[PDB]
Amino acid sequence: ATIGRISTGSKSLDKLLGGGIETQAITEVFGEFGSGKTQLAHTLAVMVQLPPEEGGLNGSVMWIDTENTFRPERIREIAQNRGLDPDEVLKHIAYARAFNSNHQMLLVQQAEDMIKELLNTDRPVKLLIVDSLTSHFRSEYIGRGALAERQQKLAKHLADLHRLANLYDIAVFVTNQVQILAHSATLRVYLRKGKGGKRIARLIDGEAVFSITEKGIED
Ligand SMILES: c1ccc2[nH]ncc2c1
Repeated sequence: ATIGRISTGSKSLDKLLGGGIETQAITEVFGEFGSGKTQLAHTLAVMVQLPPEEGGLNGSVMWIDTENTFRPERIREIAQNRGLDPDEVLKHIAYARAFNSNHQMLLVQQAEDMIKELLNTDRPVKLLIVDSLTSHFRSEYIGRGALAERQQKLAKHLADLHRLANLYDIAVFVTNQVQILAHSATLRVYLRKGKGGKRIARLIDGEAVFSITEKGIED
């Protein structure tokens, strides 16, 4: 299958990304607390539901939340302010809270069932969010010996996510709170606060600038 692209809501960020976030890929955003990672996730969960000529994929969403940071009313606000029905947009987000890293890993395997179910509907899953990818791993795997163990478990989790992205033509979008370790996302985006309330994004391994607004994010 040909890759699809999802607009982030920001023309600046879309250009940095080569045209939006890609299906058949894991895009990791990383940065300090407050850098806007979860706001971008909320915005993408709306944008993907737009038709293709508007920057979406007519897609549904699966969201794995490890920090209780998903806000249904933020989805509804972004949707309404972009001209979409807030309740229809929210309904197309399947939502699960991951209680620990082992549950998080099972939830990714479990997501395949709904992905298959929806694959030939008019709104197949096109975006899978894990927010936060790393928080449970960081809390659970700590101290001498934990680097190798945590990295190996994360590698398996990321392999599972890569398979879903690649097999079912889904964009996987993950967040990581930061600030030497290896990473296996296909693309890593460093996010930080800038002047005037702006957020600045840089590809890791130019910079885009955007604001967090009632439309989610925009230039
Ligand atoms: C991941 C995210 C949301 C979900 N809803 N049901 C299963 C599942 C897995």
